[PDB]
Amino acid sequence: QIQLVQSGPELKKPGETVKISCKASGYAFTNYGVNWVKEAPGKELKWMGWINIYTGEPTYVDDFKGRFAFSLETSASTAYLEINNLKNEDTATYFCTRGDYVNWYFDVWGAGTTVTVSSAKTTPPSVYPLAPGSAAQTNSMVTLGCLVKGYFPEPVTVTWNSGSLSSGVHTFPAVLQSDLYTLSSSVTVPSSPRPSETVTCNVAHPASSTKVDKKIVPR
Amino acid sequence: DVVMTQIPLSLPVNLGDQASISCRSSQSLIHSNGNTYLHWYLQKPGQSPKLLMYKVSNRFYGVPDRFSGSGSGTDFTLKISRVEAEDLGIYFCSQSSHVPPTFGGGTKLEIKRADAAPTVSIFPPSSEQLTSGGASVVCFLNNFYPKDINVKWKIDGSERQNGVLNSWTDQDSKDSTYSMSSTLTLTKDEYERHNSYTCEATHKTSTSPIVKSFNR
Repeated sequence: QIQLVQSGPELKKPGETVKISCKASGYAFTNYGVNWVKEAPGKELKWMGWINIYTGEPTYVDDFKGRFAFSLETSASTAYLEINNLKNEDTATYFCTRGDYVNWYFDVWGAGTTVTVSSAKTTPPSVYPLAPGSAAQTNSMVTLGCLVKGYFPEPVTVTWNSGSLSSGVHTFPAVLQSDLYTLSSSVTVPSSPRPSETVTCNVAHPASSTKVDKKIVPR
Repeated sequence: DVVMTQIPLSLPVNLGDQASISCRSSQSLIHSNGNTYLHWYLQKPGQSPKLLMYKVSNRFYGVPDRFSGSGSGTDFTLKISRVEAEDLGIYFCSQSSHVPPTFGGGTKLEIKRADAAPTVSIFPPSSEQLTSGGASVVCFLNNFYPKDINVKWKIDGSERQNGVLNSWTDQDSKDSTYSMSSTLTLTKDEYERHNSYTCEATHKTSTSPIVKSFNR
């Protein structure tokens, strides 16, 4: 276990700053470069800049100058990236990675530090039930769902009958909708179970200390 | 910047098969020292890249014997030889022959499935939602294959395009299908004043679209 270890995820408001850390252990820190790589949602893996532990000199791909600042506590063997004037577009996962000097590849990658920057305040979700509007079944399964909407920050857990309906469940990835998240699970039961048999949906949103249960009852 | 592009975005494969992701360079990668710095990362879902191949054809410690590497100048190709559960993920091709080292868009290795058509379902605005004045309609397009699918909202006869918010599951590991879900949001008021509401799906398995609806 020779590895680069990085800080946990931050949650900031457009305008504050972050110092992400990357402590290397197991190898001669100064014999390798530390590079910084930025993974934005569905944008290229975007190289940011590199810092030389021997000199101490960073190089920034043009793009990240101005606000992004590499630094180093070599005494303690930890690279750092700092971003200021944080702005919504900086939401991504920053990875640090051991740049080699011979071969120029990146062989040990850090685990990545997700930085989210938003200005929602914490919001518990509204969870509406979705019951099929008289649309009488195609075959033999009936399909219900919970609309978990209006929440920040992620995560939100959704189970059905407290874990006991799992095959059949599909939960869909959260989407923004004016600063807050919206999500939806769907359970597909046999048609002999509903409405003969209770199907209820359980969303817990840890960030606001809330859990609701809704029982899908016909419409 | 040396734009790296790799095609195809997805590659449906059968475990058993050989596969071949291909990748290509805007400028060349033959360096002044006569050397080519094209490397290959593999990134497994929810994880960080792992080096597979450096300098076009040299495997990396540990990575197994199925990963032949190849290409030159400007077209390089990676070929897994008998795919396995183990090597499924996003394959990124990268260049360090120039600076700033740039990354290829990636190629998803996916499992090949007998086509399946979407079992679609439309759901109307819940009472509770309506009693605070917003009306999301919802349409789940479940267990289909391929991932390509086109849901439109025919909203009273005449189609609508605002407020649709689609979300998409990645390949379900039990039955290799995909499932998508579309929520069209509405002001309660607006809802109140329109009758037919039709979620609809253009997808291979029917030359007809699949249409489900509820009249208001």
